[PDB]
Amino acid sequence: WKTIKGKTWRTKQC
Repeated sequence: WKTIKGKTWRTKQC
């Protein structure tokens, strides 16, 4: 997934 400002969220299926 994407990483910004040391935070997660999960958008797709890595």
